[PDB]
Amino acid sequence: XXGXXGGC
Repeated sequence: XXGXXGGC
């Protein structure tokens, strides 16, 4: 997941 493919 990771915030929608890049986020945090």
